[PDB]
Amino acid sequence: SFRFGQCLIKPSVVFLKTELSFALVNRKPVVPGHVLVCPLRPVERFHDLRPDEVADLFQTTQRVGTVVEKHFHGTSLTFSMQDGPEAGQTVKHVNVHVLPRKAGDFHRNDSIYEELQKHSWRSEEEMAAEAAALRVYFQ
Amino acid sequence: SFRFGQCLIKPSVVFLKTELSFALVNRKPVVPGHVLVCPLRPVERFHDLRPDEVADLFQTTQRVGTVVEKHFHGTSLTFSMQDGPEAGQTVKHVNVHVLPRKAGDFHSWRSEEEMAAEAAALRVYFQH
Ligand code: NA
Repeated sequence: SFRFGQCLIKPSVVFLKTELSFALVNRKPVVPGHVLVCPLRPVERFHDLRPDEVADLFQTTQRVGTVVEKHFHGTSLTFSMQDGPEAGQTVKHVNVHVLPRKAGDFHRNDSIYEELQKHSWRSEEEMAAEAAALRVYFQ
Repeated sequence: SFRFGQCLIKPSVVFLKTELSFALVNRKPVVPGHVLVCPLRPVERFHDLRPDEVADLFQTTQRVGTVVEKHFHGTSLTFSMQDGPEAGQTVKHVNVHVLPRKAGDFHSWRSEEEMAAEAAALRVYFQH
């Protein structure tokens, strides 16, 4: 029922839906709690978004980061958007990466962008369990 | 004089100011056109920003990203925010990293005038 690029996202992996955005759990997370926030409209490039979509996309991203930071016991967050083919985008749909960070997770803080640019899978039940847990934070 | 963490930024290196945000050039760019977008209010963590500040900050980031992609002849952009110490934050102030990207780009400070030159160039793009 949800669109992510050329693929249909199962609802079970989505834990937030706004008027214009939505957040989903990752099939291959770089760290625990690595989630994605996207516009509901499938546009490839960040510059394709209207102003209200930009506001919604990142107000949502703000709320999602604070939730995943607490749930996965992080003390900081990495936000990253790979806006276009030459920045690592695989799925042709604007998406914001939200990663909880803990002291010592990467000995080098700058090696989490190597891992993001290289975007074996988690199970449907494992992903739906994680999303269902995160849903509790938004009521 | 603009405030970025504990640093006072000279206006000469700032190329955009909105009602709630401002953009400045980098003293230590990772690639050509690596710029920074910040709230005018010095808050350390992203969650401390009000909603109107979040919107303004990233509507600006969209504008700034479109400009640096053109000027530095990029074909994509990397947006990145190191929100907190365990995410790499050096300056205790929310800032979005905006980087023009080129095919094959990946696979010790700048001078004031070199930075003031770059800021002067980017300002022209917001003159319409
Ligand atoms: Na910072």
